[PDB]
Amino acid sequence: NRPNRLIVDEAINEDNSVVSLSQPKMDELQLFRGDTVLLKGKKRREAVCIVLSDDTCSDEKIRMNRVVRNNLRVRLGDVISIQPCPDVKYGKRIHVLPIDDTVEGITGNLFEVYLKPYFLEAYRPIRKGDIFLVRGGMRAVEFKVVETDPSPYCIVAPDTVIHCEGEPIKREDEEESLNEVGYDDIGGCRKQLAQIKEMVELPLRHPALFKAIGVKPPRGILLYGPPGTGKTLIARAVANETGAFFFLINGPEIMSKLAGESESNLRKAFEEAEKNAPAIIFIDELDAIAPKREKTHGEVERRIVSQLLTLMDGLKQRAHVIVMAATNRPNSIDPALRRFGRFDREVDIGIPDATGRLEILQIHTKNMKLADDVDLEQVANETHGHVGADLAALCSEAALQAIRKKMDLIDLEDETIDAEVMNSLAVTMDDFRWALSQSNPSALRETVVEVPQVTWEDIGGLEDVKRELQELVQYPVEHPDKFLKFGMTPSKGVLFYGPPGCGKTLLAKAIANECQANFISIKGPELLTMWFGESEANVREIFDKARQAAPCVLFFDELDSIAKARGGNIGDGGGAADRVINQILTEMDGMSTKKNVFIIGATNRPDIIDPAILRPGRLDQLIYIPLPDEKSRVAILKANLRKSPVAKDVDLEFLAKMTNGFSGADLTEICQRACKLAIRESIESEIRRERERQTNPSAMEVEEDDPVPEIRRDHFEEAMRFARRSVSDNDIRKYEMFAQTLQQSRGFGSFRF
Amino acid sequence: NETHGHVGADLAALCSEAALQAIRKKMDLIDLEDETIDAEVMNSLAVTMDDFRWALSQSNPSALRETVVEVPQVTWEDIGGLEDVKRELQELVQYPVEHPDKFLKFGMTPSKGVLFYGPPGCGKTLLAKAIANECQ
Repeated sequence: NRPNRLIVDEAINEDNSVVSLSQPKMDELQLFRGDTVLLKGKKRREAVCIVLSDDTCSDEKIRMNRVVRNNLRVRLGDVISIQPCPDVKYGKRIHVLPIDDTVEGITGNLFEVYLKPYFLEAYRPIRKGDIFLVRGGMRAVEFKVVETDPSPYCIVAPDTVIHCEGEPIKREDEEESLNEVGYDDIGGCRKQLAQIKEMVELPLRHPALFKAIGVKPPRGILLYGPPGTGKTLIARAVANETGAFFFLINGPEIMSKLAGESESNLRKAFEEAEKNAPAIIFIDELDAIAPKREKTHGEVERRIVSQLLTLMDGLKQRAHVIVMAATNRPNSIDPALRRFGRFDREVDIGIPDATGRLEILQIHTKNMKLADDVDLEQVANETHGHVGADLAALCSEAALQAIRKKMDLIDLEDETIDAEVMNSLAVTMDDFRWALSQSNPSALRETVVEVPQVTWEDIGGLEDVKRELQELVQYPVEHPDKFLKFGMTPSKGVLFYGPPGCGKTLLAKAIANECQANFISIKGPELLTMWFGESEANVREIFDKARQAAPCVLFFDELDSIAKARGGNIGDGGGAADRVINQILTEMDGMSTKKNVFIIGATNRPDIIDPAILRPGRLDQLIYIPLPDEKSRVAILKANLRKSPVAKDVDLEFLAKMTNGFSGADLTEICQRACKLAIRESIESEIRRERERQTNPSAMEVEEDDPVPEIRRDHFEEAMRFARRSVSDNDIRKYEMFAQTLQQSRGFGSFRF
Repeated sequence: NETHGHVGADLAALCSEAALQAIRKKMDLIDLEDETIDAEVMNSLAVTMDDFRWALSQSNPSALRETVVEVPQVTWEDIGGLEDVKRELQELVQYPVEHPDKFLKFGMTPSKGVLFYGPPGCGKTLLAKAIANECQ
């Protein structure tokens, strides 16, 4: 975004040999094909190379050394104010760094031969930190000094042979240095983190501007409180991106086996960092002395807090450094730092977003090539339930799945490193899908576990209800903007009814199984702490975990059997249940995002319903009490048979006719009874055949040893005769109560104007 | 196959207990043997399915060991009548041993349990104890 920023594309060579400086580049700047150019490179990449001006072949935009820029992590398009670097002059005997990786492949004293070829007419870019084509001893002898403050290259007489370092530099250190934590990994918080970084940088890059503002510059910046995503990543990326001696703090450093040694040491470290330079204060474990010793009885902790405040306050507190408020929990933190001056500044908070997660997912994927035909960004957007910071774990899972696939498809095969196994982990969404099936959000995983179930499509009935639930899930997922465009908001919650849990719990389980996003179920048992004053705390913690779990589906047990706040009595369970209902309504009301809101509860007793929950905002969709209709009974029977070996001798039409509105659980029980009868018959036949002779062909066909491989119509009739009904006059009364609740909340008439 | 209740370190402790029971029997079946400790006799002791079964009956799962404490239970032979009920209980027990086959054939899960709505106060604890003794 600067005039000194031409459009630097990759040069015709990955080195600086075929650079194409534009005619405008060669004109506005003294950009010769063979002139030393002090260009700009990222992560402190001092470029003093001689980039060619191949505007004759094509007077296109700037062409930059691809390999050199990649090794120097340079920005192809940055404002490379490429000026002459004749001022930087090298010494006659400088500490030239002979790399062991450079000699790892070079034959003999090829270092001396290359130096002779490099001392005069080096025929390569004159810089440091980039990828320069250096050939010697039939190998890449990049035995160059990492950098020299004056003239990183030979800017002295060609015969000024710098005294090469005796030790050979191993490739492991070079790899570790190259894999630095750049500001690229600092994405996502491109608003808050960007603002904080700009505040820090302007103070460092234009402190005169801050002084000339007339107002004093900010004395510091307290960092955002990250919710466990790992703020060390941001801190390390900033410290690498920053030229300040960021004194790293540590919780262990706060421990002193002596008297006041930790506080004195911390003060000494702060003083040393300040006197050192306009350094930084990498305040790690920022949530250690959190409460400002308000309720804390620890005098040593109190003394530490006092020393910390004295460092953060008092005379000359505003040094040329600032600390990072990497808060694990801001509620633990106390106001003794929350003031701009009580700490570096007023701190922000950090949290993950799924839309930006694809960008974070993009970075994680770009870290290591692992797929070609995989729409990884598309799937990652399709998987918005990802925990965000767990995107690294998800990538590791995809890598592990691909590694298992390849390493099982072959032997160890270390020598025959397959190109598919060498270049990437996969080339398609096979590994990604394996991970996604395997992967799940770690926070909820530690919070809760689950049992498997069949899909919502794998179960039948309530097609309108299932379609409505799916549409409700998809609407925010698919076109939340359309609802914003409609100028309306999504619905909060639903209520489920029917028979007395005749698969209603099963229906909820199947819906959760088919659920695209996260779905947390609840049971009434995890409610009350024996120690009083904590059960309501447990409810609050559960609600907070749910809120942090957004977008997730909030499922629970039958609320009529869980919390009958206006269903049990006006007076609740010793105030504990009252506070639980108050939090739930406060979960149902107040002011919150509620990205994915759901409500699962069976009409065990419609009178056990709490009216506060019954209202909208607490429950939108009503618990429609269905029963197995004759057609519905036939559908349920067909669905149950679908997973079973049924026989044509059994007539589902006669089964439905005999059903006369029997429970689906009753049908399942009848199926189980018939299966048990058939299994007993088969076992008895096998035993009889075995006992027929000491040498007899016992049960030559087990499915034929069963009355049929499929079920026996005789067994079905026997089970039916051994079965009872499910419709009750008490069930009639419960249905009547539900119908009274409905018709009471039902207005007679079409209401069409 | 019988030891379907205990597992892991419980199974290892059960094996140690079976060895201890067999050794105690053999040493009791012999004298102190402090003068001629026949290593052939010790090897022949080995382990008896009798000794192993005696320990296994003596043994129990560690979780139940802190949970329940059984009392004597008469066998289903001592149980009188309820022939259909006994058959149903036996079928339920056998369901554990071959239910893989049943699920493979039909694909139907078994029932959990039955409410023994017996005669009022006729004594169902007798039935429960008989089942527990017959329980595997």
